[PDB]
Amino acid sequence: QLKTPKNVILLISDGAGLSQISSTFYFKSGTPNYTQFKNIGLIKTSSSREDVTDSASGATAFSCGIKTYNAAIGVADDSTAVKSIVEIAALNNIKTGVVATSSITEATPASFYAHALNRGLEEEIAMDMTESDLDFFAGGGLNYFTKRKDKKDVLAILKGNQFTINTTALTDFSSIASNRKMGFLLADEAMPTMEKGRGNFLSAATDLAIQFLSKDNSAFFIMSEGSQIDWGGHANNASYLISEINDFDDAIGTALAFAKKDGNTLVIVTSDHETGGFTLAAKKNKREDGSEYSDYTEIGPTFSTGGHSATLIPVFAYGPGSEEFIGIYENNEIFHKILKVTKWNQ
Amino acid sequence: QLKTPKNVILLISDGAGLSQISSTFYFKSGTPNYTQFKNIGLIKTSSSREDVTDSASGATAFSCGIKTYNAAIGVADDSTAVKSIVEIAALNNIKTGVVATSSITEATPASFYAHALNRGLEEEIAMDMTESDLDFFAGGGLNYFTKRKDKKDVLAILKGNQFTINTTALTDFSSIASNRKMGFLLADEAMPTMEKGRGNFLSAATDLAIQFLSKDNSAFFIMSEGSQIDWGGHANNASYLISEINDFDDAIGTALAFAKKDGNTLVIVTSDHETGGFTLAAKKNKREDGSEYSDYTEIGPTFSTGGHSATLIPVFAYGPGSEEFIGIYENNEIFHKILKVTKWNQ
Ligand SMILES: [Mg+2]
Ligand SMILES: [Mg+2]
Ligand SMILES: [Mg+2]
Ligand SMILES: [Mg+2]
Ligand SMILES: [Zn+2]
Ligand SMILES: [Zn+2]
Ligand SMILES: [Zn+2]
Ligand SMILES: [Zn+2]
Repeated sequence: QLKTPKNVILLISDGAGLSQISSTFYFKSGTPNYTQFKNIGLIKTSSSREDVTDSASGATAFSCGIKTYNAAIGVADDSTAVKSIVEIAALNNIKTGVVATSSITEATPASFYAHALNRGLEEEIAMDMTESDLDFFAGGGLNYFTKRKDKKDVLAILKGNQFTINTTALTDFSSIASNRKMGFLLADEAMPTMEKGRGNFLSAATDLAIQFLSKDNSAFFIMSEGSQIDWGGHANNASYLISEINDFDDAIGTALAFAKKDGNTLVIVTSDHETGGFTLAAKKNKREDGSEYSDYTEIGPTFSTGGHSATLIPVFAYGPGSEEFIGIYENNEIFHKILKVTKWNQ
Repeated sequence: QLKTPKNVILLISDGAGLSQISSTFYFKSGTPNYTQFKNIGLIKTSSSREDVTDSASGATAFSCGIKTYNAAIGVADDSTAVKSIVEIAALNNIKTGVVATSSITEATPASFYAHALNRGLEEEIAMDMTESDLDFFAGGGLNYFTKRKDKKDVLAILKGNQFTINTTALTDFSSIASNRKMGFLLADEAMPTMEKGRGNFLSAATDLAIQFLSKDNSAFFIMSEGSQIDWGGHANNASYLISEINDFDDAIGTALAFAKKDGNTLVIVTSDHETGGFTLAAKKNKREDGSEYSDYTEIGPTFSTGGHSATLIPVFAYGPGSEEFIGIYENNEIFHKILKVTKWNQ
């Protein structure tokens, strides 16, 4: 008989397989926050139609608990809308928040608040934000609200729905405490990469979300995404991938610091799939003309594809109910397990 | 208390990272035996001197509980001999066995019965067999016992040590049940590959070991190795790798079927490290103009290196004490955790 968590924080590292996670044990200063986890599981990520998943179907597995087609956003294999964990949270009086380092309309965040036939429908997804039950969000994507092809002003619709919107910077908690709902759109498209000076946006915004959503003793659900780990993978760019996931691990530390002190919070860390076939290979040394040989003393990261892969993905869980997440299961069971441990009305 | 295993079976898949494990979920008929595990942990595999380990230091970490230099067999970083789990087991009146699909003198099994400064000293390692307390072994490597530089007949010496030796085939248990010690040397060098018709030697030999060592109600320790998964990795040969790890997963099923019925047996499955950067990438198609694009509906396994990599490696544990093996830790803690749960003393 497991404990029942009041709050849940789901952290998603997009495109991080176990090799990507492992990089933090060789390329980060200090010990990775990954090490705080005891309860570990594995998820199989295939979609309803494809052995190799995309971010949309992979994230909809988590948010809605079904296998669906690549590119689907909160819809079933037949394109019908399906009830999400955010919509369940709202109906159980749970405050909800979403954070990402991509545009907020990108596939991962979108899967938690919208329902669309295709991830490419980003202006539609932005409009869906206005009819969602989200109480908090932070990410990029200002363009999809204020520079649309349909020239509509969705910002104004957002505010007309009780959202306080900031497009300048993240503020402290006291700045927004009196607000009913809070949205941060801090970039036209994607937030800056770590290498271009994003700094600790992800941890800070996650921390902000926790404070805001736990106002007045309220239970909360947060999804925070380290979005750009995936983009380093596609680019086969090791320093990009590594800096992005180091930042993600920082965010884990933030969620865990709150959970350990709160004692009523379940923290789940996982990924939607792996990308690039990132590998912590031996550093390649030279010499005159044997030319190229392997030196096992050090690591020289390599890649084998420009796209995703179907490896199983690690799941990490800490807090009340975390035991439910061990063993091996389908990605969509994440949803059903969250629902199980929280005991929320379906 | 909960709980003390009487017996331990350690199954080592040489060179299998999570991606290699994952192939069993796409390329094997039926559900992988991997799915039987609930308790899962992760190990860091770096040696005492190298970020990227080899099979010798990697296995010595398991067998002797210390970090050591690449190529070391049952010796510490300063090259001094250290007590292995097989020796400790003997001291505690525990029967012992080693099974491998490579030569029985190869790095992995050797680290469990021999002590040598370098893994390449295989004729010395075969001779070390004569001074170990091993009760049972099965594998290849007949050459290292009978066609040696020193022209000695090591089988003669073993037979003096109460070994019965079979160089013809795996037999029924009734053929060996009255032997005091049993050794199978079923190939001159490595056992045949699955593709060349090795069949279920690995499962069969493990079953034989269990039945033989649990004679007279004795407790036992067994290490069985899926030795050739690694060679598949080095060769960047996908069918070779996958067929070898599917065989390994059959061995898992064999061990678990016994353990579940026995109720007093701890089964640990892990790997020494990953090799080849094996990746379950999307199938690559060619458009007669630009050629390469991805088809996410199917998998096309790819590789990115010819050597090992430093990814964290999954640990699976079932049975009494299995909870001790979760979380993230150094590879050499495998030794200490086994001792802790078995209460095998020094
Ligand atoms: Mg994403
Ligand atoms: Mg770079
Ligand atoms: Mg080996
Ligand atoms: Mg082949
Ligand atoms: Zn993704
Ligand atoms: Zn991607
Ligand atoms: Zn190895
Ligand atoms: Zn190797």
